[PDB]
Amino acid sequence: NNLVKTEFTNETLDKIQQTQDLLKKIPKDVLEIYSELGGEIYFTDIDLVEHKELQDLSEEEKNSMNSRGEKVPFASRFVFEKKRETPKLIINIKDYAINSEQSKEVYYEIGKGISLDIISKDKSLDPEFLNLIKSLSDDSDSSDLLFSQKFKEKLELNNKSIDINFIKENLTEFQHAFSLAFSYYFAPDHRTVLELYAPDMFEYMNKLEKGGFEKISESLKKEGVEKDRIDVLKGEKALKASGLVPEHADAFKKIARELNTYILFRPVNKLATNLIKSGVATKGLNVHGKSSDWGPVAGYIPFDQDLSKKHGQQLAVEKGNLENKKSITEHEGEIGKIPLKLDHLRIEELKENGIILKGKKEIDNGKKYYLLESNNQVYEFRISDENNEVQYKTKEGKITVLGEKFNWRNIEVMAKNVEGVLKPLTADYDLFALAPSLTEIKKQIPQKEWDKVVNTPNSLEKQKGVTNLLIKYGIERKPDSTKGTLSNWQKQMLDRLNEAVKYTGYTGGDVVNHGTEQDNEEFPEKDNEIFIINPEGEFILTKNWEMTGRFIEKNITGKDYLYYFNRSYNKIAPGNKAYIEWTDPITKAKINTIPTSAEFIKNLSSIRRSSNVGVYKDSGDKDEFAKKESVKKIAGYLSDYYNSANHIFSQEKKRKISIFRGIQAYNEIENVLKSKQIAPEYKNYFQYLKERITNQVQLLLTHQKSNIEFKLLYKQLNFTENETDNFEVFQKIID
Amino acid sequence: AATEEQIAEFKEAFSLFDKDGDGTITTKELGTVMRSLGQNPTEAELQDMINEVDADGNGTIDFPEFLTMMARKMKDTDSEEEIREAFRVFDKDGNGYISAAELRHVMTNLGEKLTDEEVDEMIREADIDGDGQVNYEEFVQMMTAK
Ligand SMILES: [Ca+2]
Ligand SMILES: [Ca+2]
Ligand SMILES: [Ca+2]
Ligand SMILES: [Mg+2]
Repeated sequence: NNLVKTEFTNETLDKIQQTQDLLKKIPKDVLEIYSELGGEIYFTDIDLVEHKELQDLSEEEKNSMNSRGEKVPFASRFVFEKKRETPKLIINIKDYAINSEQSKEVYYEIGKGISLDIISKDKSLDPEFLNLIKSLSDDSDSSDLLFSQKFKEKLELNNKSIDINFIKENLTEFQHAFSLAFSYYFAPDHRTVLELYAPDMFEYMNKLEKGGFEKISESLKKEGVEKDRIDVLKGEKALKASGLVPEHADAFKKIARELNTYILFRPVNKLATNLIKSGVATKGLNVHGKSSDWGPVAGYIPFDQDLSKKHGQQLAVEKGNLENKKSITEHEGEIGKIPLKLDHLRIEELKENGIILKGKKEIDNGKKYYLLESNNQVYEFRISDENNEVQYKTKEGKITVLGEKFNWRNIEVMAKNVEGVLKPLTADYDLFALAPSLTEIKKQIPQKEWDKVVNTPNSLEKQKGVTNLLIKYGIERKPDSTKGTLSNWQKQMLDRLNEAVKYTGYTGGDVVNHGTEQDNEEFPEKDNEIFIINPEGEFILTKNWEMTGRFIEKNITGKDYLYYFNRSYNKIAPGNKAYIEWTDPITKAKINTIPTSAEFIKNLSSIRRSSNVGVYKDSGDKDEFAKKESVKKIAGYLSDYYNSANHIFSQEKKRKISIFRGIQAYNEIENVLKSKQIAPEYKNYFQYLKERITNQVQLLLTHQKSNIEFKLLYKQLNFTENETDNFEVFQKIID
Repeated sequence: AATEEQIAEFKEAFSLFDKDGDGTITTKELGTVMRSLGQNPTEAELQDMINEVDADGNGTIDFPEFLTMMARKMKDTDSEEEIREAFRVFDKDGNGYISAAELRHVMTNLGEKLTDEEVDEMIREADIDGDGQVNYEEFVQMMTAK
């Protein structure tokens, strides 16, 4: 954000030693008010006229009211403000004076003033009473009804009490006022003419330098960030689509702060928000049942699958039930089915939400049934009175997608064990990721082991010794019997999230069951929206799989918090064969990296398995073996690049010595790329490996003596029979 | 229980270094087969693996000998990733490259005082291609290499 661009350094000092002499005059912060509104100041040679590379038709002169009082002869000017968006101040000088009659340097002041002015204390916040009352020093405050220096034509209107009764009108007039006032106080000569012919405006521009300028230099600075930021709808505005339970989230708001770690959750279905507040235990890992979104069952995991979202899918609903049955047969005593009992609230809720219509009543065998309505067209539902259970049956004129037709049965849902009681199951809180503060993990490590690592000689090992620690205690994710696959602190954190929401008012055990979906390598999933309880309460909900990814890059990754992203990201997730994209730096800078021995051998290995033809076949063609032996060489040159003993050398060296190992390889590649018939599948790979080497070398080069382009430098090599003097050449080739 | 992918490589590389193309490799050779594949065992731990099963020319290990000898250190070692995450960690800016700047930085946060000398120092001895900065590749080595 360089604010002062000096065009021509043509003239020696004098030009310079005249511009500076000008800038040291203007307040170091009137600038910051300027270099904040996005402005820049241009000091050029003799461009004077429309000759400036920025003075061309854009937003020039529409209505005249220029220089202090008036004039307008453009061709006779040196100072100008490109008035419209980002204030552009452009000025110049010719031959050596400015003082004597500073009646000239006083415009580079107002001419400037018209920068901050209109957005100064005189209008941005609005014409704040501070100035609304400073404009009244017209003829009411002190016996100084003197302003024959800013209010001649547009304010010889003494017979008009100037308050909120017309000031809105000529805002610009009170600008020529904030300007020619700025110009005097800061003018290099007439500073007291604003202290004599003005009663307060001096005391104003003064308070201004006192601090006024540092003020807006902070409300513009603050708005600087808050303005262009990343949309997020914080506050209870998001906590609303977060699905989480307010008393809970608000409860969670305490831990983040305590341990200092972001907390991100996926979306907790609304039709479960309140079931959770109710007291309905959550769906752990043991159950692979499908939620539902219609009827009494809504938000519950019906043991009947043709009563959950998948209404019709004769297979997912088929193989759907099949899942609960085992969910029970496998984990019995903990997982089972209990009849649907919609309490009081729950109803008035599935009411104005639109899931159910409570109307007509009826009698059967002796009890009362209000009946429950829902446009589902193959199922009818009804709820008891004694004990508000619920029941359904196949409408008198239809069948069950699978092939069933039953009459009124109590609706069973899945329920786990909770202190010897089968409580109905609903949506849980699946954390999307826990972001502890790097500083926190330090607390995780046990002093003994950490101290034993810093008390080391080898500085390089003092790192390996450290990172392994940072991995050991803060990145490692072991699998677990119960809580899914997760970290170690991740667990504790995970207990403190429940013991947090239970020392409040929950009676369904724990509500966060498994680990951070960033470990759901198996069946990873992508959710546009993401709720995030900042390390200090601030509720937030991204909107894009990016905004999320962007939000995390901004104030998480690049901000000292330790975060790791889903292994299965960028690769194909087996479980669901899903491709989920996520900016990976290492991959961002692959384009320019000579690949490894193994990363190469690896890639072949991969294409072998596909077109079932390797780089080299198993035969006698001394042509084939030629190729085989040949990779064995690229598989060296590359290996030879990353040689650990490369340290006993020195930077400038390292680069070179490798720029060669590199070339050496780019060669043997170009070599085979010309040989026999290597399937066009490998053709490309190699085609790709080249660009790497290339980019990779162009780099090592534009690090030291840069001008020589790879391509060229190449030509110049004798890769014929001898390789000895070759390198010797290479040397000078770069001097 | 090496995945097939964990085989194609293990062979695609077991052969590439098999001159007299039969199906067994010399001692000196096995060493080479392992380096290339990232790994790089010691001068005498290269025996205990082969030395333990001499049903061949007493000093030659076939492929079913090699593939079934990649567990002694493999089905155990699942650390590659731990390490690739401990990278993006240091890589504090998103440049895919580390730098004394960030090393020292993150070094302190984990509670450790590094001297602006012994950092423009680590970085160095970690850098192999002299580009002043450590990329994943060398980061890997420094860490794993013993
Ligand atoms: Ca052999
Ligand atoms: Ca970096
Ligand atoms: Ca490097
Ligand atoms: Mg879950």
